[PDB]
Amino acid sequence: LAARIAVSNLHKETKKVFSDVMEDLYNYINPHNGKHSPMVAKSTLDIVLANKDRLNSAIIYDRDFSYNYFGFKTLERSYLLKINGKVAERPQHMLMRVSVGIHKEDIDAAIETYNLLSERWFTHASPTLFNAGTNRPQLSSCFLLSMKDDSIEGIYDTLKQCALISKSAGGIGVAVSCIRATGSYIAGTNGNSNGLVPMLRVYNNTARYVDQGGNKRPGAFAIYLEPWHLDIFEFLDLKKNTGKEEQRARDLFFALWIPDLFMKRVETNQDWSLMCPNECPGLDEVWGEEFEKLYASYEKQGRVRKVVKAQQLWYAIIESQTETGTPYMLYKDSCNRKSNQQNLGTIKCSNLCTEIVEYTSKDEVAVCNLASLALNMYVTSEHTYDFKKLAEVTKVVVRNLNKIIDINYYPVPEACLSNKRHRPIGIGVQGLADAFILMRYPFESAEAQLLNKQIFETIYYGALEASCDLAKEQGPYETYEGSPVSKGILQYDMWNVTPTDLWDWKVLKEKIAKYGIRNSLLIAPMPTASTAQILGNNESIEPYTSNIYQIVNPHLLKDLTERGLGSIQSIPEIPDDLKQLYKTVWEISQKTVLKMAAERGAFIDQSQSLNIHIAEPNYGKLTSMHFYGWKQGLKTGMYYLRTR
Amino acid sequence: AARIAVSNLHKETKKVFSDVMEDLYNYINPHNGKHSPMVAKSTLDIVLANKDRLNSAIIYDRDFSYNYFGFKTLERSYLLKINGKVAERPQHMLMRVSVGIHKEDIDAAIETYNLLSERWFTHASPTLFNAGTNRPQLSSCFLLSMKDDSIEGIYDTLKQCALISKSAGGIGVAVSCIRATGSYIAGTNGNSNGLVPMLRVYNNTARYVDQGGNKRPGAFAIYLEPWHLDIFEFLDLKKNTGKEEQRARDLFFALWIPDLFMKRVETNQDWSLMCPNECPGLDEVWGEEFEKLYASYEKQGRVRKVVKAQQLWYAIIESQTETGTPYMLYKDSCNRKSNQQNLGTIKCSNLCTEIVEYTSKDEVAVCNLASLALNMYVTSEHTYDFKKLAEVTKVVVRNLNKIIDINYYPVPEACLSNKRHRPIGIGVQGLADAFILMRYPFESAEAQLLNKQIFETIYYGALEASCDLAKEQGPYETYEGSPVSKGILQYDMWNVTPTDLWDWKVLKEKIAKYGIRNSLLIAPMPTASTAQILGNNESIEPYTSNIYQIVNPHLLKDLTERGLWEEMKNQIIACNGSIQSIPEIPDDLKQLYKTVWEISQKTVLKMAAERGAFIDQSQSLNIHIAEPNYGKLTSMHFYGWKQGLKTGMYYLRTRAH
Ligand SMILES: Nc1ncnc2c1ncn2[C@H]1C[C@H](O)[C@@H](COP(=O)(O)OP(=O)(O)OP(=O)(O)O)O1
Ligand SMILES: Nc1ncnc2c1ncn2[C@H]1C[C@H](O)[C@@H](COP(=O)(O)OP(=O)(O)OP(=O)(O)O)O1
Ligand SMILES: [Mg+2]
Ligand SMILES: [Mg+2]
Repeated sequence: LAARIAVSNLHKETKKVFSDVMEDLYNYINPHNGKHSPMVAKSTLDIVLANKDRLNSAIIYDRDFSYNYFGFKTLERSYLLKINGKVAERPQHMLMRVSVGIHKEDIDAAIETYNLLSERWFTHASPTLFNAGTNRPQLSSCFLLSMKDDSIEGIYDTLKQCALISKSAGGIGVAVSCIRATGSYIAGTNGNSNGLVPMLRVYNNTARYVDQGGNKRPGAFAIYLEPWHLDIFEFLDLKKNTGKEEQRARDLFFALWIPDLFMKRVETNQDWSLMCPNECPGLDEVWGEEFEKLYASYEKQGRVRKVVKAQQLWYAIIESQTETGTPYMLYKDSCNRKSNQQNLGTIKCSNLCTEIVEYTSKDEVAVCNLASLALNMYVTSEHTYDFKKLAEVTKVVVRNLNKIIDINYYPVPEACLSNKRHRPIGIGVQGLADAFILMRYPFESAEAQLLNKQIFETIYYGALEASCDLAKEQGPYETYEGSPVSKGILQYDMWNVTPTDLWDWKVLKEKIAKYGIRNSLLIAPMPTASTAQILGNNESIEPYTSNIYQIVNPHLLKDLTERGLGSIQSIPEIPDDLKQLYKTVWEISQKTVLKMAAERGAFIDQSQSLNIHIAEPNYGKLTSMHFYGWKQGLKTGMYYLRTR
Repeated sequence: AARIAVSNLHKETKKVFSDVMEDLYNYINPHNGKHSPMVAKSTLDIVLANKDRLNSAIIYDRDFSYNYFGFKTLERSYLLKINGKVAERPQHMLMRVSVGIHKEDIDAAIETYNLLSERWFTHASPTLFNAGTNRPQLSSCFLLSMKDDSIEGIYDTLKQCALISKSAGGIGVAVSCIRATGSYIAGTNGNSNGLVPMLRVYNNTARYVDQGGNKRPGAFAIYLEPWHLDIFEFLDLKKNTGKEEQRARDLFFALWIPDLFMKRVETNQDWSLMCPNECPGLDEVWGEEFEKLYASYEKQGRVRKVVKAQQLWYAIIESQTETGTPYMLYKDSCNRKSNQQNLGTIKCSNLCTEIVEYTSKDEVAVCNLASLALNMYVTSEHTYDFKKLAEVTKVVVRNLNKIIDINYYPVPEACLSNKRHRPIGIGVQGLADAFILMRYPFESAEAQLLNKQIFETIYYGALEASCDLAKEQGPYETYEGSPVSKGILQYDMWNVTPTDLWDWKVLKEKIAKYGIRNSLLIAPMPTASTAQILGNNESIEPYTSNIYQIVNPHLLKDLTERGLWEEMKNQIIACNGSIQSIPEIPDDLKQLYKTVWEISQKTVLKMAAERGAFIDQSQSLNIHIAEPNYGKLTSMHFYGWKQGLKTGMYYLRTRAH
């Protein structure tokens, strides 16, 4: 379209030779300073120059035209390096920089990755697209932290960490439940705590202050609170648009880290006890029956600051969700029961976008490196799915993320310790809805439903095989022995699911039992809000967003063209055949969505950034939606509540 | 009515001092079940070893010496409670405070107990709260410079603030090294948003972290030098009106002003705005050296915006007209006249604008504070007792020197700082009452001499104590190369020759021989609480009003005695604390009891400069103008500046505020 014209113009205004554009980037001198400020690492430039003919000549510049209009503009704004406000890099250079950036001296490996990327089989995360092959690169997306200690020293030490992580272009999930509550005694000053609200206001303004890297994208901290904490009612108010500034912190994000007992008590209309973690230590450090045991003993002991009806807190959760679409809902017990890191102690939160379930502690900060598979690329013109090709590419991605753990420059050393001990990674997807469309399957169709399982079966299987071979080459991760996986327990086992006959799990179990695996966690479906737009696919595991993005969806176009002929259910001309296929996210049952998430969930060792779209959310509809999700086994029952 | 209040407390409290101390220590939290001593084992132990001397040293009648409010303030906050029930009588408190400082030296402890109970001086609230206890943070003031122009150092300095406020310290903070809005950040390849959003983080930290249990909100004073590019926005931060992201209303604000700025305003020249990242080291030089660096950066084109000096000046006045801030400090006077200038450039003052101490990346300066009750030193003869002032100042000097050595510093950079340079801050209250006792109007030439001689005396006293301390213990670490070590005392630095009241020659012989234990001694602080307790006018301020409904004790007395004193009360109240229009009172007493609002501010400034010459730190000098305008405030700031003052204004006070 006009996409062609803009790409042609970029090609006019940039050098075509990849090693030359790389020289210009390393050689760059800042004109206000006169300082040599290379925009690429010398180490990378060296490897490139020693292999230039092969690398320069591997590049297929016609692939630059593969992007659509908004995809190309997005790259142009943010992903392609600028020498003095003027773009130096073509998309293809950027992808080959990233590729050598990850692979270094191994050109064979670098070209494999380059082609996979440039053809759009998968993509790496933005922080990796931005920073790979540059100096002291921070390539990770997700960070998780626990509040260090219930103290001014720990609060401010943890605040310094958020600041530094967020400068380094990372996102944050922070567990704050150990902080003592409004009204609680402080021996050190003979005073009374003001609790979480004003503490969080500091974090709030620290997020407003420290941009994520340097393109004006604002600090992003998700705050996690278990609903047994006394300050919960006020916490559920912090993001509301009205009220007094002292009672608010609207630039943060809010998640609940929810025990089973709470939902239990809500369903049965039982009483709910509110505690201070100082009066009642260690509730965040146990889960399930052990949590239930400790919680109940505390109530029996009178270590309770307020008893409220569970439906009263529930009602406040739902009020907050209707106003703000927040907080996010995580089931603490499902998170911990079905985690391959449970040998490490209780997991205290998820991350910014609700898909990472990794252990944290006062001296470990969870980190995750991310990548997403483009599931549309694996559909044939035959309307079969090429599961062999998916497993195959997945294995390359695992290899890629594993290498990044070792390359990365961590903003705080507790992040480095964490990643080096457990080697977790996070392979996600985008294009799921496109894959259904291309196989001619309505999202809600039983065919959709089988393909849903078999895709994630495939991803996990391939992911495991890759990590297993990495474990033969390099040894398993430090904390492997004692993990569920080290006992032949795999994710689906933990859901008591039996996998279809597509892959031979037996043989893979034997492989792992003999060699073990390199990475404690492998799969984690992230949002893909940037990289999805770049590749031109529906975000993530979301249903079809709409038939428009001033452009009509290319799949609907092609099909409507092949027949010779916003929602499309209103247009009488279009056959009922295609009306089913191209239902929007507003016209799909959310129950179904939760079932499918649970179903793919069995093959996902972390969790999934699962939005729920409801037009006109009410108490009735959210209550059933949440209980259905919890009862279905979800780690994350809801990321955002989306509405019109 | 105050008698009743005291005997009630005496009914509701154990007499014997040693016992009340036992109940404090042996205290168990009814909630916890935890032994949570409200005094420290070593201070209890000392008390019991010496309970006979100490118990019977206490004179419980002295408790009757407080007026109504002073007693109530004590009850509110200074007297320790066992489950919401005051256990301490004011004497128990003052004796605790005395053993808490002097410990096994009971001769010393009693000497200090008497001085305190008779109200010859007072220690600072911090010292009164925590002396003799487990967490004894006895100091009031802390000063800090931002550690580095980096997220690492912004957040490291923030924590320090946090820790310090928690332990009930007030803070002055220098923020000029922080790079300005729009400026390049190499390590992210993006651009800074400058100071405002940074201070929003500080702002909410001060809201969040209280001083003590009192529930006192954290008190941070942010200092900026007016060459910084973000100055107009800085000046808006405290304004009622405006978006929340452009405001930081819980902070306090001072300007750290070079002579150059004031010269360009007066000559109506252009003023250049700079970013410290582009223009490094402006806050690390003062005076000619600053002047030479500022200028050479202008010639180099390292300049982000040029404005008329006067445009910036107008904004400063606007800002003060609404909030009464920022505080006005003259950087060059502060540095030119500091005994700490051997250490390098001083970057800010404190919360209350009276201390001027060196800060650095490894040093957070601290001051321990005490005030002399100047009323006490007037004899029945209507003469001033300068020998008694000196004798008491020596004791105080010694107390604050001991305190340096026993204080719990909340950040190791304070510990380092105080132990290296040993600055103290001796201040005053009851200056207005001393003039009134001597029958001198505030503005009389008689008051002006007394002013000078009072402060001449305090300084001599303080120096002679610190010298004796240096004879005993050695001089302070960094004393050699200081002005005092070259024979240069504060007054030399103002080119003032002292009156003939004291023999400064002899004192310099002594100092030339043994040097001095403390690098700074004197610093009139605001005394908002302790003056209320002691029933004295605040600090160095003129008489604030004739009504507090309690008619001033001195007017009352003076009128009753002459037979001129009921309704008067109402008429003074309806003239807003003034007596200048009451028919019955002689012209005699009208001149004597002029209030702050009827006293020339130029004279006020003149008198501060004149005591100035005998104050090695600075002074919390408020300015009272009922109906400010631009010309009025301008001539006021220029006169103070040209008069050599270190602090030119603390708060602007007016009819409205
Ligand atoms: N001055 C303060 N203002 C507001 N909150 C405070 C203040 N001081 C402490 N807190 C909060 C922070 C923590 O949530 C809790 C304990 O803080 P902390 O620094 O450990 O006090 P502390 O150690 O002197 O007493 P304790 O032994 O009870 O913890 O109280
Ligand atoms: N992410 C950020 N968001 C907003 N301001 C920032 C950010 N990072 C730094 N700043 C501000 C804080 C400091 O005043 C100034 C320098 O920050 P700093 O941590 O030293 O960055 P840097 O070291 O990567 O770059 P440089 O070498 O230019 O100082 O910029
Ligand atoms: Mg503590
Ligand atoms: Mg830096």
